[PDB]
Amino acid sequence: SAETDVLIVGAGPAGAMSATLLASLGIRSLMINRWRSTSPRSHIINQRTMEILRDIGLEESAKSLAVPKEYMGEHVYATSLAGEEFGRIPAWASHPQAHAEHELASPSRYCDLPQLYFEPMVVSEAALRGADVRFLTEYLGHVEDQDGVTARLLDHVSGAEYEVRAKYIIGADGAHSLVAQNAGLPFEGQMGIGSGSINIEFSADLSSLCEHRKGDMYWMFRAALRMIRPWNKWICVWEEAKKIIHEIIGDEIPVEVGPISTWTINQQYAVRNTSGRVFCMGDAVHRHTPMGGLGLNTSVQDAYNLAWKLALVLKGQAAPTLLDSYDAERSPVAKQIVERAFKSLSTFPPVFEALSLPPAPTESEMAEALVRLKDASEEGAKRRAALRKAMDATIIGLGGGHGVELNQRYVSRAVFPDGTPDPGFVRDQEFFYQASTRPGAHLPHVWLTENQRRISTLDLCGKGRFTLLTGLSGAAWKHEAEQVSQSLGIELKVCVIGPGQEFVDTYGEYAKISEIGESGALLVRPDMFIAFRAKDASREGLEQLNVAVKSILGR
Amino acid sequence: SAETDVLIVGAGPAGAMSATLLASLGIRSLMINRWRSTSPGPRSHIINQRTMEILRDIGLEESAKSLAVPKEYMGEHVYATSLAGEEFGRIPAWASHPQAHAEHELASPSRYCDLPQLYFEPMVVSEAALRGADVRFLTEYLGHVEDQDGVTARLLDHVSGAEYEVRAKYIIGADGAHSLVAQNAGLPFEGQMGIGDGSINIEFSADLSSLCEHRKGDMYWMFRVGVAALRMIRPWNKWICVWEEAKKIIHEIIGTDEIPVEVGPISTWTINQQYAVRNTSGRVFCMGDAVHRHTPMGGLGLNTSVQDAYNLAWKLALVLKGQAAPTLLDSYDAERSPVAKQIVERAFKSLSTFPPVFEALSLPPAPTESEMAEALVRLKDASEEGAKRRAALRKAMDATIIGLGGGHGVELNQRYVSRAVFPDGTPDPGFVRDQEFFYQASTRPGAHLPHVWLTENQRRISTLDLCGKGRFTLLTGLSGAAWKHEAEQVSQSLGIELKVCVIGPGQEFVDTYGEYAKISEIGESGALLVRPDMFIAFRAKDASREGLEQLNVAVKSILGR
Amino acid sequence: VSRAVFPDGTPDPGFVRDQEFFYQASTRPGAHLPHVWLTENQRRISTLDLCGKGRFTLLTGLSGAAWKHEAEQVSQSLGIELKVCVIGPGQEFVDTYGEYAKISEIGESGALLVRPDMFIAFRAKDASREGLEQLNVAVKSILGR
Repeated sequence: SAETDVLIVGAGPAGAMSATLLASLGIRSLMINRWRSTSPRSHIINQRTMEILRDIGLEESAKSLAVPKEYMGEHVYATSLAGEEFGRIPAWASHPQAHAEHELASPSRYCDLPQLYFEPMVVSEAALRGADVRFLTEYLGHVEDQDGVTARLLDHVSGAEYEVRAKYIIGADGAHSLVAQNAGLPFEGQMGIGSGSINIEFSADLSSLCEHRKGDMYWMFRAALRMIRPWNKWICVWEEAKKIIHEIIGDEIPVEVGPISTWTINQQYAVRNTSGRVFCMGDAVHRHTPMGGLGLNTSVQDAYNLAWKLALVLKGQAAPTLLDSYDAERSPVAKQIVERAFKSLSTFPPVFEALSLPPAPTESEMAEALVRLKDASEEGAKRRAALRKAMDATIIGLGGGHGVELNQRYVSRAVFPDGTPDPGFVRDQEFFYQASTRPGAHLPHVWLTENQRRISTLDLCGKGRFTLLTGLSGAAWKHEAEQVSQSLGIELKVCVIGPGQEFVDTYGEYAKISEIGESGALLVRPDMFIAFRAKDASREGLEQLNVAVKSILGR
Repeated sequence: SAETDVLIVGAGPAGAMSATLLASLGIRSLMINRWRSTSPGPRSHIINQRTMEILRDIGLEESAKSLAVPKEYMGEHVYATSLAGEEFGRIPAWASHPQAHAEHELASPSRYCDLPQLYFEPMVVSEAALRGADVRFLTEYLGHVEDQDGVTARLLDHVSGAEYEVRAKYIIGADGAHSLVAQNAGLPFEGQMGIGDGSINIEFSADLSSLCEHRKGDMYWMFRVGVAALRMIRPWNKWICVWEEAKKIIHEIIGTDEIPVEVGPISTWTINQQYAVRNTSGRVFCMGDAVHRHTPMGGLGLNTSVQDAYNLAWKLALVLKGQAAPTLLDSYDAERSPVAKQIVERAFKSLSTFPPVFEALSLPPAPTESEMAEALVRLKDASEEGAKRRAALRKAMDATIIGLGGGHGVELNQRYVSRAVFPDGTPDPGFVRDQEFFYQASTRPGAHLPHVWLTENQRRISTLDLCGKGRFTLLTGLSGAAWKHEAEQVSQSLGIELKVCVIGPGQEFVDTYGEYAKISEIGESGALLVRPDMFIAFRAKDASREGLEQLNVAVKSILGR
Repeated sequence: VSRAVFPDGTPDPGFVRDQEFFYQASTRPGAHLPHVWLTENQRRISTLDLCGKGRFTLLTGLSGAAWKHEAEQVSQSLGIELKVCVIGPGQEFVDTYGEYAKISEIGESGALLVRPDMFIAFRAKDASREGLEQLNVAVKSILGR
């Protein structure tokens, strides 16, 4: 037997990130994993995940191993890699305007970094920061009571079974989570919808076909060809029958075949992610197709939302009520993600409609469509246009869904409403991010300066602590904040932004972006979400802070 | 209880590398470690070409390069009063001198780089597990017993609390400098562990780009203990000082209050010069710091530990698969124990290069702020006495370079002599130039395969890239096609893989520059048999039938059959 | 070899290695000034960067401060500009690597007179008065005066 604070079952990206964050806040975690190693899957890393690595100080590492945005831009649709292109779309915000909306949304950027490298990076940091990490250990089951939970583990090295006592359990096993099964969580959706896919990993120098048109992926109508390491290591998606490959490249280039695997099509999510003392996290509560990068990025953000709350509760600085906001804030996102990824598969058939093709067409029918495309008639013009309209529409699954990625709007006991009407979105909320400074939104990024050197507004804010932001007219918040930290037992950094100060807004972006006068203030959560906002530093505003905080923490 | 082929105790660079390589060759390893994680502490960071070659064989080179600081940022070693104070002078460290750099480029396709063991370790531990090794941290080796069929060790699990047994065919002791595995195996050591009356390592953080970016180096040494060092961990930003808020010893070393400083952990180093005279004791093989414990002068610790693992894995693999007799494992001691003694003696001897600096300034060791100040102004003196002092100091400073990148020979000039190299009946050449300072390429058996550039599809490839992959390789020119057939016969005959490359104009690999012709000391029809670990075990002048007959014998001999 | 180089009495060394394939730095008059790295403000500067600018330049170490005064006297005397660089630990221009010491075939107090076109016209072993007297002659001679 053994005792710890939190038991994390699973060391995929969500469990690992959970361990890292709990270790960074002084909480004892034991992380476990049935398998011998990290996953040998996902690869698009979006801005929200990069911001979190930036908060933890792992951003520079990930960028070192990741392929940059500049190499991810050209999505090509073709007959084969060596054959003729139907056309290209500007993927992963490579279009100048998409890129601008990208830059303004965050200090971080897209990059490609196979889960294969990501996982061990984070598992090793978690152990470095203080988490205990044991692989080849299988969760068999648990029982809860009023004071905590006891789980039974099976050790695949020693052979022994032993018990672990813990105050909480995080179910971060994968898409077949036994932890979710035992906690009794309800799911909606199915796990094999219809055709799945076959994933042939392989190696081959394709620089001559790719360096003049750099992209993350190359899709063929005849299946996908995705880059793992620039122009060199690859998967094909669809034993020496894997010269299906030669067909997809379109013999001349030598090829070593790696492992092959199978994917199914899923659309299932948990309606509720918590069940007294058990919290479930990543693929365990949202299982979906790969369309859009959303799986890994959502999983890490699940862990970022929960850690700080658990920490606070385990230290008596907050009431267990606070843990309910994990479900309120995070379950919607899971449903959203699952529905989005599936819906993104509908954007492909319309490509065949534009070529007048049935699905699974035959080499003849294809060949006809290709020459109709080259036709100098008005019928051929219509086709050309139809194909364009169709191809452009696929972009939602391929970098255009910026709104889905960033426009979280939490509503829970952990955000204190300011009395403002919910504004909607001016533009489409799946395609476009809308910065909001209203409570429940994520803190907008703008550039300030510290010592004439650019710093993001987000760099003022993480570090496992609440932060409160203001201008010079709002010095009063400094004193009001100290009083509240003293009164309730919690850290509360206060930044006064302006001309004299450490942080100044040399560009006026902070003034422009907040929807609020200089003397107003934003209370930012450890997870970077705004929990409270005041118009000004009036005494009515200043009295509210202390209440907002007691309320947020359940006290 | 549990069973596995090899039990590796320790997950420092040698144990981890061992696990990776054995997993890559299809061998079941369990690697264990007392601690909760990889080494956090300030330890090794200079990665030399031999270690980079090995990563290049394993395909981890591009990863390490991504996280490592390049050679170009490592060049300026400055000696000064303080970082903000006045420089006594600079030497061109880590082969930054144009000529040192040429000798570097020619010696290998790889390059120096700085990568804190802190990142190196987890890189390799995760690859080992990915390639098939079982890896368990928080597990302590308590002891073992051997017999005729293998070994049984007792382990203590610090998570579950349980003790259990592990049965294995062999054990690799890669715990550190206090190896309990070495103690139980009964290995003999020579040398001591605390030589005199050591060093304190203060980790800290602070943006020093204004003081360093115009003169990029790995280290900045201060004469002020007489001496203290300031080493870069992440370019201009994360640091250790070497020598609780008394750690503004630091402010003294930087020489200013103005730059804000966050203090990290502090630790202590001692001066060691101790190595094992013998690294093997029936069925137990000891590996890194466990058999060579020494000071940090020259980068040699980590690099030697990884190469210990590269020498052994393939041999263990062959033996465990019945392709080789247990005799082959004796060459680990023959080939590797000398290098341990060499490394330890070199690192310690590199500390003698410092006192002569004080002699050149007429200073006693541990001088006082006044005496120092006098020496500085004598140095600036427009007299002939002052000229002599200047020159003395130069002669002294230059001599320290052996510990700071000049020891290229120590790094690369291994010459194995063991049952695992088959002599060709060439006279031993010596070294034309100093064998500590200068690498000498040799193609004679027992030497490491030289690097030269060939082309595959008009693209440069190293001779070394034809050669690892856990297998023996045989190299030749077109006049030597006969070796192809002879090689097949021997692979069929004994049960082992044996790649053959015929280098030339028509072929896959060609030597577009003539470097292969120039470098081998051998005619086109001759051949080199290269080991998995990149060392030449056999060489033939030509492809005559007398030469061709020998191959089969050399191979049966090397493998003990 | 011409009236515009003042021989220092040193035998011509030859070339150790083939003179078509390999450069040999020399500091003997008639040769081109060798390059080595010095520092100005801890930033690398070439020895050649001390030296052009349409003017004669004279190079020395600290033990050679006497050349500063001697040089001024000669500029005043004949009507020409003559920069003087004293290379060393205190100064503008220091040889942080010791290359200057290593490369010149000359003690610290010695000096090299470099022509506008970067060729050495005069070299002195040291700053003795016999050496210092020569400068004025070397210069009159070089200019035909």
